[PDB]
Amino acid sequence: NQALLRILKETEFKKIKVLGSGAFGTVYKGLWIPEGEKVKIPVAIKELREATSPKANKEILDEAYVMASVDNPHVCRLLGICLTSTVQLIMQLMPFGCLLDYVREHKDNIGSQYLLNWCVQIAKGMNYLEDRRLVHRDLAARNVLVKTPQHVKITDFGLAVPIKWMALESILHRIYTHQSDVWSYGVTVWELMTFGSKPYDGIPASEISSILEKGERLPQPPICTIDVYMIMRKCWMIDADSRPKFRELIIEFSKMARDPQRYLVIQGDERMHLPSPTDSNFYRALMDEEDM
Ligand SMILES: CN1CCC(c2ccc(-c3ccc4ncn([C@@H](C(=O)Nc5nccs5)c5ccccc5)c(=O)c4c3F)cc2)CC1
Ligand SMILES: Nc1ncnc2c1ncn2[C@@H]1O[C@H](COP(=O)(O)OP(=O)(O)NP(=O)(O)O)[C@@H](O)[C@H]1O
Ligand SMILES: [Mg+2]
Repeated sequence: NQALLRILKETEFKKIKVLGSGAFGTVYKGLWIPEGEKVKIPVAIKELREATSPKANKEILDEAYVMASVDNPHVCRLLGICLTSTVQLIMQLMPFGCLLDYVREHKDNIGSQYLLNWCVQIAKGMNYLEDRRLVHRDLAARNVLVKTPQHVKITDFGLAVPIKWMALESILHRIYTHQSDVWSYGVTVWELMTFGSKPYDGIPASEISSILEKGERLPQPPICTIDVYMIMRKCWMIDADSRPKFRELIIEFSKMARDPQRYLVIQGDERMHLPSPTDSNFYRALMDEEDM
């Protein structure tokens, strides 16, 4: 259990390049230098923005042991931690980056088979987190990492502000449940189907709470048939108990992924690279050897 989180010494890893930043910290590409070795192993390091006292460090550690204990092909795992004045967290480095950047940079080359499978895989990861009594609380395309173009994994979940991803009851009452996570999942699917559009673009965050109670929702993505948009809309129902369950969303997107051209309308979809077996084996042997 506690063997799943490696406590690292400052002297055995090095930050080498900034990857990006978010609400809680800054992510670096870094290098692990095993003691007694000459090799340098790439890692991703998140340094927390606010220095902490050893008293808050107990809380951070308590949670780190949980994030190091997840084991599902579609959920990322915490690997290590270094408790400096500002805490540094270590996980596997995903050279392809997050799914949001991936769909933005490939807006004109992503076919429906990929999009629907990503939706399946994200739902699978969220379903595993629910089975483990874990609520994500910040699900968005930016917190889905691309291991290979064929394999995405959820990151940066937790235990107990992105207003535009949050369920209405989260905005108003600080209520976060698995059903509010289903709301955020709906927005994430919308980001993918719009190839990374900003949700409610230009609407001030102060006024999102109002327009949701008045019944507006994110618009139907241009490539979406009504069958797909109906799923997104059910995720944004005000009564949290009416939203689909992750178990149901897996089944639904798996059905659609068996005939992706019936449910997503993409120009050039017939010419788009579909995940070939030869390409799948190659990718897995170089970057992705886990069971899946
Ligand atoms: C009340 N006060 C104010 C601030 C409080 C606070 C409490 C807890 C934590 C905390 C603890 C453990 C964590 N464990 C992992 N992670 C993810 C992660 O490291 N991401 C990465 N990206 C790249 C490299 S590492 C991650 C990675 C993989 C799967 C899930 C989650 C965390 O963010 C994480 C975490 F923020 C931070 C701050 C403490 C005191
Ligand atoms: N393990 C990783 N490998 C590669 N890139 C990563 C990894 N983890 C995070 N990133 C990237 O690091 C950048 C910042 O991530 P992070 O600091 O978690 O913020 P965010 O998730 O983008 N925003 P926020 O939700 O507010 O925290 C993004 O470009 C991520 O895609
Ligand atoms: Mg993140």
